[PDB]
Amino acid sequence: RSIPLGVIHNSVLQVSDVDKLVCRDKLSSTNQLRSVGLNLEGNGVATDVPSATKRWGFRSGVPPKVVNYEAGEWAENCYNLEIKKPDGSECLPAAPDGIRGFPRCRYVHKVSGTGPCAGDFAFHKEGAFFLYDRLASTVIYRGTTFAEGVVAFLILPQ
Amino acid sequence: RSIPLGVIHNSVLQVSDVDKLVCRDKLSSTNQLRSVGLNLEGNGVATDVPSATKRWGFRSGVPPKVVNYEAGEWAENCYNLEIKKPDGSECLPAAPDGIRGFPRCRYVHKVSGTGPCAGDFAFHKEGAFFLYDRLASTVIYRGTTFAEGVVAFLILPQ
Amino acid sequence: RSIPLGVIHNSVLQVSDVDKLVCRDKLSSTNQLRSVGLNLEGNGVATDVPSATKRWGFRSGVPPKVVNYEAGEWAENCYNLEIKKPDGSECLPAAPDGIRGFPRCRYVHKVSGTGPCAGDFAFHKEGAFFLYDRLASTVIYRGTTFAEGVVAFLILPQ
Amino acid sequence: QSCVWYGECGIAYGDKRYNCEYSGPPKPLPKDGYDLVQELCPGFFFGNVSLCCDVRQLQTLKDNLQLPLQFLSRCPSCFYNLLNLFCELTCSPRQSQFLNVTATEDYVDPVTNQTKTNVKELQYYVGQSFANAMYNACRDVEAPSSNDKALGLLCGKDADACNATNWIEYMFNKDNGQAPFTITPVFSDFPVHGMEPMNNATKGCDESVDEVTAPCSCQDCSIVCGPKPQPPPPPAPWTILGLDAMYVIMWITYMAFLLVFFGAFFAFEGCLRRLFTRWGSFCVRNPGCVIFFSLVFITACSSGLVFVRVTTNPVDLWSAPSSQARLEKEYFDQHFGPFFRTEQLIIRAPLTDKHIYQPYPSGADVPFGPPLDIQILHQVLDLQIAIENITASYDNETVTLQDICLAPLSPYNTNCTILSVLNYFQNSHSVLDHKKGDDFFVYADYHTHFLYCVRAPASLNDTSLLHDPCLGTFGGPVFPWLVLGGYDDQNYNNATALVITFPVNNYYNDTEKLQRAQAWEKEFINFVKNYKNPNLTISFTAERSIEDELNRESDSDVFTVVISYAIMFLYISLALGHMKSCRRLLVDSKVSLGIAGILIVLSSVACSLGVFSYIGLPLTLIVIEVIPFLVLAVGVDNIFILVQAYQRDERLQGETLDQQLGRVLGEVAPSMFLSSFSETVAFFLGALSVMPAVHTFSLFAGLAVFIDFAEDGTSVQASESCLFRFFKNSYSPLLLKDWMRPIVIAIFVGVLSFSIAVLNKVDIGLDQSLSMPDDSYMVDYFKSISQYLHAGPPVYFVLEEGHDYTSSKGQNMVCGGMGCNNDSLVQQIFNAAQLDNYTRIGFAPSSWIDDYFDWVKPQSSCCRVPEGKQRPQGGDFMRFLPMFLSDNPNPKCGKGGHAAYSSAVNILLGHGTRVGATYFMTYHTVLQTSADFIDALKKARLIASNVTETMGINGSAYRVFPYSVFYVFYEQYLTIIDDTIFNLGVSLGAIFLVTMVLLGCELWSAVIMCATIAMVLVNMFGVMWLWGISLNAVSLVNLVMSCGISVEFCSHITRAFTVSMKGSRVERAEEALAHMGSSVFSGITLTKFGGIVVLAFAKSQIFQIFYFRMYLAMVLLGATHGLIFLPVLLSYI
Ligand SMILES: *[C@@H]1O[C@H](CO)[C@@H](O[C@@H]2O[C@H](CO)[C@@H](O[C@@H]3O[C@H](CO[C@H]4O[C@H](CO)[C@@H](O)[C@H](O)[C@@H]4O)[C@@H](O)[C@H](O)[C@@H]3O)[C@H](O)[C@H]2NC(C)=O)[C@H](O)[C@H]1NC(C)=O
Ligand SMILES: *[C@@H]1O[C@H](CO)[C@@H](O[C@@H]2O[C@H](CO)[C@@H](O[C@@H]3O[C@H](CO)[C@@H](O)[C@H](O)[C@@H]3O)[C@H](O)[C@H]2NC(C)=O)[C@H](O)[C@H]1NC(C)=O
Ligand SMILES: *[C@@H]1O[C@H](CO)[C@@H](O[C@@H]2O[C@H](CO)[C@@H](O)[C@H](O)[C@H]2NC(C)=O)[C@H](O)[C@H]1NC(C)=O
Ligand SMILES: *[C@@H]1O[C@H](CO)[C@@H](O[C@@H]2O[C@H](CO)[C@@H](O)[C@H](O)[C@H]2NC(C)=O)[C@H](O)[C@H]1NC(C)=O
Ligand SMILES: *[C@@H]1O[C@H](CO)[C@@H](O[C@@H]2O[C@H](CO)[C@@H](O)[C@H](O)[C@H]2NC(C)=O)[C@H](O)[C@H]1NC(C)=O
Ligand SMILES: *[C@@H]1O[C@H](CO)[C@@H](O[C@@H]2O[C@H](CO)[C@@H](O)[C@H](O)[C@H]2NC(C)=O)[C@H](O)[C@H]1NC(C)=O
Ligand SMILES: *[C@@H]1O[C@H](CO)[C@@H](O)[C@H](O)[C@H]1NC(C)=O
Ligand SMILES: *[C@@H]1O[C@H](CO)[C@@H](O)[C@H](O)[C@H]1NC(C)=O
Ligand SMILES: *[C@@H]1O[C@H](CO)[C@@H](O)[C@H](O)[C@H]1NC(C)=O
Ligand SMILES: *[C@@H]1O[C@H](CO)[C@@H](O)[C@H](O)[C@H]1NC(C)=O
Ligand SMILES: *[C@@H]1O[C@H](CO)[C@@H](O)[C@H](O)[C@H]1NC(C)=O
Ligand SMILES: *[C@@H]1O[C@H](CO)[C@@H](O)[C@H](O)[C@H]1NC(C)=O
Ligand SMILES: *[C@@H]1O[C@H](CO)[C@@H](O)[C@H](O)[C@H]1NC(C)=O
Ligand SMILES: *[C@@H]1O[C@H](CO)[C@@H](O)[C@H](O)[C@H]1NC(C)=O
Repeated sequence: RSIPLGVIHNSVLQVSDVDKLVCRDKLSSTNQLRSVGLNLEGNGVATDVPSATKRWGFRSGVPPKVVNYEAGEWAENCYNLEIKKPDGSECLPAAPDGIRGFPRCRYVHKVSGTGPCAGDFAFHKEGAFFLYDRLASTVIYRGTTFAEGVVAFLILPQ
Repeated sequence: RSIPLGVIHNSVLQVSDVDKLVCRDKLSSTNQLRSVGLNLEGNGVATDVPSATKRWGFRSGVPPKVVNYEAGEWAENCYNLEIKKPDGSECLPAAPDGIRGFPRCRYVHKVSGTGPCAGDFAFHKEGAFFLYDRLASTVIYRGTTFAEGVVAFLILPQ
Repeated sequence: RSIPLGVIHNSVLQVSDVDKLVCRDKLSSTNQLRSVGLNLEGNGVATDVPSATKRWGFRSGVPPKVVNYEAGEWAENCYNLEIKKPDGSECLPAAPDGIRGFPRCRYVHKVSGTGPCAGDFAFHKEGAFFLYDRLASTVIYRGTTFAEGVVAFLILPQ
Repeated sequence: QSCVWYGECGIAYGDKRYNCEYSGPPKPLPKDGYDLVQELCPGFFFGNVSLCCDVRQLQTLKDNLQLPLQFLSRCPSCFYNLLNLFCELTCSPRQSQFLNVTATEDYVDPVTNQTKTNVKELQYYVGQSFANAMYNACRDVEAPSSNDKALGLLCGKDADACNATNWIEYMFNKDNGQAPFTITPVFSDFPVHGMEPMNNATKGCDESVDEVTAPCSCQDCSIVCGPKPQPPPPPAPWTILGLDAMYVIMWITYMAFLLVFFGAFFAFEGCLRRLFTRWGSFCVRNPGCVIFFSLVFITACSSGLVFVRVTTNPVDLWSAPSSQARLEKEYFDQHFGPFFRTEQLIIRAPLTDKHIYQPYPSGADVPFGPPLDIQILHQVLDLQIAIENITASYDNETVTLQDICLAPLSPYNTNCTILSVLNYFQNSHSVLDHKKGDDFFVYADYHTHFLYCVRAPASLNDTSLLHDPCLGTFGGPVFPWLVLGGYDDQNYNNATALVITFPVNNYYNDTEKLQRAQAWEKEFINFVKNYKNPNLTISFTAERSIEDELNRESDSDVFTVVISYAIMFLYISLALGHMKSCRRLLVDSKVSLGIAGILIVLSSVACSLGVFSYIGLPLTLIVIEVIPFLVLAVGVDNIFILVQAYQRDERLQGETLDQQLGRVLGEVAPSMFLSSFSETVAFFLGALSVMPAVHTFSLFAGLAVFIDFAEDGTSVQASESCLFRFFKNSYSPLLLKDWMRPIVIAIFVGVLSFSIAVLNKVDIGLDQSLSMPDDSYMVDYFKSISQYLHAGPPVYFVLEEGHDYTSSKGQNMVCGGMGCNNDSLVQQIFNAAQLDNYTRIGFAPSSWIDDYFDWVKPQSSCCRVPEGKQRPQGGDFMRFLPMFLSDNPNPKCGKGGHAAYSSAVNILLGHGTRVGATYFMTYHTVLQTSADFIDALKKARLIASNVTETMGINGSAYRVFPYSVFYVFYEQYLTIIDDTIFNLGVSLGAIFLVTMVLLGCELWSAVIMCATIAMVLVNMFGVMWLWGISLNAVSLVNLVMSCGISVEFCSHITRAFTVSMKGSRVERAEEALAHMGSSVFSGITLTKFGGIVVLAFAKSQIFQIFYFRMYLAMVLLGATHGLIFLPVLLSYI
């Protein structure tokens, strides 16, 4: 029931927390705290949209959640989805105010069409996040470029 | 001009604050801080809607306010109101994003009709809050189940 | 890369920060921290709308930002703008929820018409803020009274 | 008496000063301030003019009046009380009673270091009643052009928040950036701690400030408003006529029934003349030369008199001369001659949408119609500039618009006169493209100026930030009604059409210059016709369109009638002589009548259009009667031939009949000497009638005889057929035609009621060519503007008091006009007026001005005045001085410098008493119909009478004159009622008298023929006012000819039936008509057979589609009645 906090010296990455942070460990400014978004792509992670959707699914009853992150990495593949329900209305919610596309994509799978939309929101089946511009959401937003990813919290040197 | 903070040992509830919190009182984690919502119902508090509305009133010029709370109690009676103005438009504002009905109600007075709506927002005349799902508002939202209540802030043992 | 913090004794305004705050300087409560909005008007500043607009301009690609402030001053001149694009749609965004007009204006230049609107948002060319009711924005909102101004952060005596 | 200040001290802010503290008595104002005090605070201008202000303060007060004037100038009472509030503060010798200094600071003279004291703030005790009355007088004043109250601009808040005391509080607060220092007002009708509030008398907006300053308007005030108009009259009868007809019918029916019941219960002179004729023939029957020789003589007289086929037809002279119509037109000339003509275009933008535009600083939504889109205005300006540049050639010379245009300010300004919305921008693309704006607002553009200029088109300076003039480049204002169409009320912004108007010289007296102008017009019409722009639909005024269309269209149809005329003369040729015996005659007969007519007219000079359809169709009378006399003889055959066989068959039926036919015809065309615009064509034909009569006399008979003695077989058969027909007719009459005869009477009755209970003047509807159509369509669509002038010439003008009285007449005329309306707007005038009496008045209160000589030379300014006391007197009366100055103008004098002159006056030397002729004109739109304009003219005459009837004098001396490009042209459609009644009446007497010149049966013949007069007329009227009919200068002539041919018919049937030797009940009648019936089917039938080719045929215009239309219908009805009428009369007898 506690979010891990990474502590780095020169290159010592020890997964600690304040449930350990030795009385010699120095946190002198809040500027030393950073959150980072890392991408989930590479070998064994399919890139084409038909294979990619297998990692996501529609679900109702679960409210979407957002968390900020301050830095991330260049993504080789990003996604940008637009989906009409069978009756023609919109399947994905509009991007909330201040949520912009993931800012550094080599390539964007930007696609549009219609589908069954069997739920209120599209989630990540592996429990990862959809990374937008320094905001990570549990959910896919309409016409908005994302990378798949996860977040870590760090203490940086002075 | 200061919000009271409740301090509990085993069963000692002393209404203190940090304007007293003895140098032997232990706050070692932010996880020890909890806000709680308690219900205002029982003897002398009428339950039928015509009698219940007497505790509320419409007012303009006052912006609604929301505050979170983390735990509350089962309510015997909840309310869920929908009201058209005489011209047919909506009298109560739609529930803002992320505001859901009070989660534990034995019984919901769920009613709908039309009324005079002589103000922008419906408030509590006794200065209590309308409790929704872990959010307390000064105001009634359309079609959204609430319990009437008040909030306290506590320091829990380690 | 650091926001200045003003420290006052009786009348000693020393622009310090916690990058200096002597080990004899007393911050015993968060109630001692105040943010203040100060107005930019007076000699030289175009008090008339044709001269005043020269300080503002339309720009796209830059997301608006808001910051609160807790106290400000009476303004001799305020502004309240409404602008239609050539095609008749709205040029300025509606005031977001909870953003009300600057509360203390001797006089409001309240004007309406149509204009070229060559950008998504209207900004301050001198890098100042548009002051609303205890919120300062980088941007002009439709039909909402503002004063031009800047913000400071202070530590007040106990 | 004591002051609180005197003179100016230090700077407060900007260019603004505090006054110097001073607590002594008031000081007599130096004489060098007397002009200022008279102008600003005349209430103080008496005695030693002892005041608590100096000249500097008064100058400062004047200089600061600009913004109050900006918004309140239009309502003098409102401005007056405000000025008095400031005068009392600034200058009152009792200041200390109502002012209390509340703050001061030192003033140091920079050179002497002597200290004085700035009055920094003071408190001003203002009457409560004064403040409320000041507000009351101003609260309805409307900003110069704006649905907003002027107080919204002078109160630091909107007008709905402005009150009396907060208005004064605002004006007096230095924070407003105008007041040099703050004055704190205290409002009380009661003394306050010994202070006596300023409670000067005030003027309401419904009151005059003085003798030369009128109350405020309705638009800018409330008190002096209402009431609207309530003089609408509603008439509507007619049912009465229907009832009467019905009643008559019922009566007839009853009579018939009664008749049925009964049947169930039970001359010498003429002879002598004939004999003489016969004798002559017998003599003549001894030589052909004589006859032909006479024909030859006629060949010459006819052709001879036709010398110089100068038979003119143009231009617009048919209303006839003399009388008032012409005399009135001539008069207006000697005073100015031809006011002029206009080439006018209506322009719409069919592919353009309306648009909105907020005008600073209001920001209210103002929609602008399609043609006021900025780009379409630029495109319309290019059209306009191109029109100005059009040239035509005439001989070897070049004709420009500048040679022929009204250029009111020549030579100093050759600028032509173009009434157009583009002249609000001085016909400049750049000027219109301008637009003072920044990153925030557009403060001024092509919209602001427009909304200002429609309210102040003479302005030489927009009040907005543009500061552009409204005045057109020709030196005068362009009134918005005259350049826009299809807008509601006075919301000129909602216009759906632009109107562009170029006045050009009509050159009525100069033939060589008019031809040049007409050459230019032709190029103008061509330019407009071929102008390509999908964004604009352009449609016509010019001159040829109306003159070229009639002369261009009226041609093709000619081939129609011409053809019909040939096919008809062919039959009439085959009929009798068939072979080449009768043909010759006719051709000569028709030629004789036509040729003789032209000759008879050449001896007096004359010509015309319809004068042809009458000449040709009229010739029928000669052929008809001539075609029956020969046919009758053909049916002859007894113990004689040539000798007595010709005199016994000619001087027997041709003597009486012809003798009576010739007279009845000459009486209709002869007495045609009446008063109107048709006597020419008429008489000429009537004269040609006796001629044609005397011609076929021995010419036809002799020729027919001299030569008359397969073809034979054909003739016999025709004769046989005729005989058979006659027999049939007799049989029909034998049975009983009492029932049908009564029915016929009913038809005539119903016709009289239906024809007498309708009517109409005459409109203009030419073929569907193009140009004409455009003008017609545009006029129908447009509205509000486009004009004619009502105009008066007046004499004398020397008695200041009579001029005042004439001005009251003039002002009263402007009222009624701006009131009299119909449907959803006014009909009478327009309307409004700009004589000059107002110009003089303006000058009296105005200044001088600069005149810049052309091409170069030093500036000249010269003038003076004459106030204060004198000012009021000068304006009130005397006029030589004013007149001689006012005629010479071309540069305003005040805030700008433009042109505001005119004309109409022309005295000699400095004899101002001999001034003529002032002329006021209010242009009113109509373009509804021939009856519409005629109705408006009817009203204007009564208007002229009312004005002249109000206050006259001595015998005669000029009067009202309504000269509108529609009068003289419609002036005829006026006395049309008397004409028809008089024209036909004259014929009724000549016919009844003629038919008696050889009979006189009292009621017999008299009634017989007389009955034919009203018998046929009812038919002509019915068809005219009944079905596809009409009426006008022609239709009137049409009715005349109708009565003519009608007389012809009746004449023959009756002159041989009335007599009846062996007399009987109804047997003898059937016998006579028999020998007369054969001819009734010959000429008549044929004549109709010809019209059909003309009527039943086709054409390329409704013009003749009607003229020759009724002809056949009216001519047919008359013919039918001939047989029936006679039969019915015989029965009656
Ligand atoms: C007959 O009509 C003519 C035009 O139809 C009159 O001359 C025209 O005058 C206008 C106004 O100047 C010319 O427009 C141009 O003006 C600019 C400069 O703009 C100035 O505007 C005003 C004064 O003009 C001033 O306040 C500003 O400071 C600017 O200086 C010039 O640069 C152009 O050359 C041009 O003159 C028209 O071009 C001009 N038309 C012609 C055909 O020259 C003329 O005055 C009229 N005649 C009489 C007797 O009134
Ligand atoms: C023709 O011109 C007339 C003006 O005589 C136009 O009437 C105008 O209509 C507008 C609405 O389009 C009125 O403004 C209104 O203001 C209220 C409150 O500010 C607002 O709620 C409305 O939406 C509207 O903007 C304006 O007052 C009114 N002008 C007058 C005369 O009072 C008319 O719309 C034009 N229509 C044609 C002939 O095309
Ligand atoms: C304010 O009212 C006073 C009183 O009526 C005016 O003073 C009079 O002015 C008339 C006109 O010149 C004189 O005949 C009187 O003799 C004046 N009477 C007094 C008592 O002075 C005064 O003119 C008004 N003020 C203004 C600015 O018009
Ligand atoms: C109209 O003018 C009156 C003063 O003559 C203004 O007066 C006061 O009204 C305001 C509210 O608008 C109150 O707060 C003040 O206390 C009032 N003062 C007094 C002495 O009465 C009034 O406000 C003005 N109203 C408008 C629409 O302009
Ligand atoms: C008719 O109107 C159109 C629209 O104003 C004119 O065409 C042009 O419009 C295009 C598209 O907006 C612009 O890019 C051009 O600037 C316009 N043309 C020019 C030459 O500037 C068109 O010219 C008009 N037709 C005529 C005959 O004037
Ligand atoms: C039109 O009149 C306006 C009046 O406001 C003039 O604008 C200013 O007039 C004031 C006089 O009170 C001058 O002191 C200013 O210099 C004028 N403005 C400017 C820009 O100088 C304006 O000059 C007039 N213009 C014309 C062409 O008549
Ligand atoms: C001013 O003139 C008045 C009469 O108009 C006279 O009574 C008074 O004495 C004069 N005062 C002075 C100082 O001239
Ligand atoms: C003027 O009025 C003020 C109060 O507003 C008072 O204090 C002062 O003494 C008065 N002065 C005179 C000369 O009346
Ligand atoms: C008077 O003014 C002069 C400047 O002209 C200055 O030199 C001098 O010091 C001043 N003296 C007084 C009386 O203050
Ligand atoms: C002026 O005000 C009075 C009362 O103060 C009112 O009776 C009158 O109607 C007003 N003037 C107008 C509106 O004509
Ligand atoms: C007509 O023109 C001639 C000169 O060509 C002139 O003498 C005469 O006065 C003019 N007529 C009028 C009515 O002005
Ligand atoms: C006007 O005519 C002149 C002839 O000199 C020509 O040069 C010019 O192009 C024309 N301008 C137009 C077509 O408006
Ligand atoms: C035009 O007329 C002039 C005389 O006015 C003559 O000299 C010239 O040759 C003529 N030119 C033409 C083309 O007729
Ligand atoms: C003409 O004026 C008289 C009064 O002189 C008036 O009675 C009548 O109504 C007016 N008629 C018209 C048509 O103006």
